[PDB]
Amino acid sequence: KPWWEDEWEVPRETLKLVERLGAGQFGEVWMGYYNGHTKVAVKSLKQGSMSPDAFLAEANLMKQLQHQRLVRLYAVVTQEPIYIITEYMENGSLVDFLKTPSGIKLTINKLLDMAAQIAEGMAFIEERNYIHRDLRAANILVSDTLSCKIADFGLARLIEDNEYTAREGAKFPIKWTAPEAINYGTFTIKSDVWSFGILLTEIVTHGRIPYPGMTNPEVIQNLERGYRMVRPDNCPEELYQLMRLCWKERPEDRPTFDYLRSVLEDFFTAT
Ligand SMILES: COc1cc(Nc2nc(N[C@@H]3CCCC[C@@H]3N)cnc2C(N)=O)cc(OC)c1
Repeated sequence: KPWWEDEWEVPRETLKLVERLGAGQFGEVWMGYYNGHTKVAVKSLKQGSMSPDAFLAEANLMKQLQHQRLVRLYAVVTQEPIYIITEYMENGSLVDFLKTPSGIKLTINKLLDMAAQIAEGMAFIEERNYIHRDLRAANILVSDTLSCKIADFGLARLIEDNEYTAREGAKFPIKWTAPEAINYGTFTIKSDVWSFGILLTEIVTHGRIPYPGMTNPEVIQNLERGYRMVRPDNCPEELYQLMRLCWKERPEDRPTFDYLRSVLEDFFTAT
């Protein structure tokens, strides 16, 4: 729909940007208010840094992926500087939250609760025939009620035929990305499952970097030998064995997100 018919378009005047939360090569992210009263996150595109069509692609995707467990598109402003406005998440990124005094005090019960919320959002993505491709604790956001939502849909894609193949100069975070995606550029929902196992290590270590004391070449080398990440300190063995299922060698042998959600809810209620 053109901007004058798009239900998501709002006049820029409806927005007041209050506090800058981040800034990077491609723009800034602010906390602001819509129509005086409603707190929102506003992402602005730095003109020239990247295509406006490329920037807005993220918003268009979020229009197709609406669920309680996913950060919700609020609005767009499609005149320069282009804004994407989203649901504000008061405790920020999970990777950051788990290091704060509140995050530090969480019991394993609550960490298992949050893991299940994340699996629940990923089960919706899976059911809709999407993949995320950037699943990691930096891209989970936390609410003021300590519930978690999936965020950052820039790499997210509709799957037509089970798999998306990236450019052959395309580069991904080695520690979080499935071998088949690093090696062949081939991504499926089973690649997100691998990433989810790595995300579980970040939850249990309160946001530590995966594969402690290893470089990327060393991670690749160990994986090809058949090793997986060493048991993190204070990780319940049940949770470690669930991670190992996510890291099965064949993508098709890895579990579904619906299964993962089910198991983690059982771990939670039993703790
Ligand atoms: C200081 O970082 C905070 C961020 C947010 N919130 C958000 N940050 C988003 N990106 C940031 C970019 C730079 C890196 C941090 C974030 N990922 C994206 N979206 C939201 C959102 N929908 O709320 C809330 C906060 O309150 C405690 C602190």
